[PDB]
Amino acid sequence: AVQNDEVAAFCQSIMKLKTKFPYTDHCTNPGYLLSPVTVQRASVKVSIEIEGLQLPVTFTCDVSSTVEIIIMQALCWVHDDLNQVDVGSYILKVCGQEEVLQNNHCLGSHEHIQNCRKWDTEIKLQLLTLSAMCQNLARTAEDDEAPVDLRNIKEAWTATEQLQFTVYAAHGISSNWVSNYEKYYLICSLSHNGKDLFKPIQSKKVGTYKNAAYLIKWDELIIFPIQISQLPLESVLHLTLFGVLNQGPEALGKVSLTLFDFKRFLTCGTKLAYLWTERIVLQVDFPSPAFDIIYTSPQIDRNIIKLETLESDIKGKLLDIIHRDSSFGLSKEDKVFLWENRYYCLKHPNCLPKILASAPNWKWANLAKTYSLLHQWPPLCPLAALELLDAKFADQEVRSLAVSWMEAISDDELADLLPQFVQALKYEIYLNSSLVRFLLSRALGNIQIAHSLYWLLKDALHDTHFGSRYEHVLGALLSVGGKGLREELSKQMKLVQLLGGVAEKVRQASGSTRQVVLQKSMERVQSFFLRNKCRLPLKPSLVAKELNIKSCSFFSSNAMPLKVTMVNADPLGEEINVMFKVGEDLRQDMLALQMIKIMDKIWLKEGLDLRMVIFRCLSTGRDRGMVELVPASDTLRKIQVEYGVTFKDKPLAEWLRKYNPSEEEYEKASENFIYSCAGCCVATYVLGICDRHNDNIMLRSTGHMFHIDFGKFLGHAQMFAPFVLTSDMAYVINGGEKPTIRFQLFVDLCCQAYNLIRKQTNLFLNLLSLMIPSGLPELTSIQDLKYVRDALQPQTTDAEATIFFTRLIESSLGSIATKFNF
Ligand SMILES: O=C(CSc1nc2nccnc2c(=O)n1CCc1ccccc1)Nc1nccs1
Repeated sequence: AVQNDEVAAFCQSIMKLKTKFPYTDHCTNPGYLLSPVTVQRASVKVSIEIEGLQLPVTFTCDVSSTVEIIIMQALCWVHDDLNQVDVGSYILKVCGQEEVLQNNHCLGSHEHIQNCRKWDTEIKLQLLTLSAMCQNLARTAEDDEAPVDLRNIKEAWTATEQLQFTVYAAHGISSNWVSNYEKYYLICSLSHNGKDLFKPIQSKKVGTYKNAAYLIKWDELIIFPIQISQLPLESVLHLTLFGVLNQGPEALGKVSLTLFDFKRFLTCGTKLAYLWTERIVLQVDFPSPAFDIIYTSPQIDRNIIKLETLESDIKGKLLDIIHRDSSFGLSKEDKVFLWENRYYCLKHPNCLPKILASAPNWKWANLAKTYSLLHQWPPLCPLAALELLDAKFADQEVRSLAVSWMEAISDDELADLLPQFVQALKYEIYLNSSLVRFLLSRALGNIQIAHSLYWLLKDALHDTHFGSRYEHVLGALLSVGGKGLREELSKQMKLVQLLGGVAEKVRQASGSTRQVVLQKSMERVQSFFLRNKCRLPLKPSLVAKELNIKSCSFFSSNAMPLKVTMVNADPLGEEINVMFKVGEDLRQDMLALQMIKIMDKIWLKEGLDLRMVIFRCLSTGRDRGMVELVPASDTLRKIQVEYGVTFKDKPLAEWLRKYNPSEEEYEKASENFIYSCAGCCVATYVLGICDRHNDNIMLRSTGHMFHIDFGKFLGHAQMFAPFVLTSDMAYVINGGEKPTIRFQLFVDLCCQAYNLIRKQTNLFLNLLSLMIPSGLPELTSIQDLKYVRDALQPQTTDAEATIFFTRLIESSLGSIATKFNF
């Protein structure tokens, strides 16, 4: 009745969000993906295909120069005078990939240019006009006009009535339940900011009702020692059903009711909540007076607190905690102090999460002072504001304000943070929030964000508690996306469903059968591509028209992953090679890759390029997805065995020399290793990945090292080498059997990198904190964050930290560590 109304009110606000995004505005409705940029605080050759010319013009561009001027550098090559050529209309796209470079960004900024530079591959672009550019994903006029398909009052603070409700009954219990369990009981808890207000109240233990084995009837009144006036707005009642077995009691399912609804009215009368195991209806009867109780916020306190009495004596302790890594591990006496001297910290905005976490309580009286500070507070950094969207800050005024600061973030930065933002929706108790409107707004204005949100929300649906919420959010995204986007995403969904069929069919056969099974199973995929051309879900810029069945294969390892080879719909493009894996939960692989990618962004933003391999991985359902295949790369295992057949101190060295024969070619390959290895060693330690052996590490022919398996992750239960540097690796780093200055470089890079991540301890702890609700196996507790914080040693300075990591490296070498110098 009220939840149907909430859904109605949601849709109408989404209908008026759509108004800000007309189909005519190309800015927000391009119809194509924008090639991503990562601002990085140098010459390259680019090869541009131009309409009319038989050969593409190849010239050297300044990496620093903007795409706009490179477009008319290319126009200067064809036209002696570019005054009648309508320079504005022309754009630059990557050859093969239906992604357009951003005109007002440096060429060096673009991820594609960065990648090409790393691999030393050719930058192939195409100069064209947006007329010729494919805009099939663009929204239409139809899409714009289309609708979205997914009495007397007492104010709360006066209400002295006690929070009580009678748990009445659960309906529709299963046959295997009445079999197993003898009696059932509910545990009722009341929380705000994700923390209990009072200890949970347990119900009486009751069997199924007489002459009705589908029903459990308690009909018991539960009374909490709290008045209605003491309840914060975002108060939530949790009910967990337990069942004591016949002949510890087991948690059958959870339910959460918000005590205040979306129009600030206290829940009255009978409320039905549905817990999933199978749909069980649980009835809770709240009191039902002749009057509606509404929540009203505290009266606005208007103050501008300016110059104040200052002391030196305590200012030092103040700036000590201001410049603390995070609000994690902050003791009681530290909080009371900061809270007292909060108005002095007005010149350091990024420490507001530290201040709000130091608040004595969120009592109605103490809110006017909190809101007074908040609405005179300077803007936070988007990445800092993330903390305010976590569980421990449920207040709407905090969250709404966190999202307003968040609006300052770029699409390109947001795109890689979306998993955390999707999880953050679980801490929004109301469907229609500032956060969901923010996400939907960005999705409308950027097709990469919309595309990413789709897959993330579709994975989130599998949450038994929050699956209902995400259903409405994804319905809003798909509706608002338009027919163009929808029809394309449908094709992508069908492709993965087909690739999924063959994947499990392949694994379910014998050795002989496997190769024939694949060739036969792929016929149904061949059929798909004859009636449609599909964009690759992993990288939707690539459009596959046909499958190269003769090139398709399986990787002979334990899940028997597929090697799907599709031919590009663009002849200027290159063949599409992706792996489709089934069985393994690729979400923790996704997180590891994300964390490593963010480490890379941090490093690059401080001018440290460790030449990291950053490959994609997408979960396209439960325990299945596709992984980007890095070309001309093998595992250290295969390298070690193939060149142990032919010495046994230099198998990697002689592998790199095979593909890099000249002195300068081997030099650049050895150098690539040094940098990439340093980055891997740092990442291995900080994220705690102790399953790093010859199979789990991979090496590109260009010299770049990278991890592939992330089964062990946040496993900081290690006995006192985190990472391993074998004699093979050391030989490549040194360029010899005796230590050189190249090892000093490796050690310098490691420590320098380590420290740049230590500087962003807060970000990493926030990013890992927000992924705890995901259900990833290692990430289950805040304690699991402490392990990462301990690895980052925020207490120590860069001097001591360098000494620590340098001792990690000396330990890493192990037996052969004797040869090097302390
Ligand atoms: O050349 C390769 C590299 S093999 C690989 N690359 C990866 N790249 C990124 C992430 N994960 C992996 C990965 O798991 N493997 C397979 C690991 C393996 C190795 C030997 C036996 C069983 C399993 N791919 C191709 N590009 C074009 C054609 S083929």
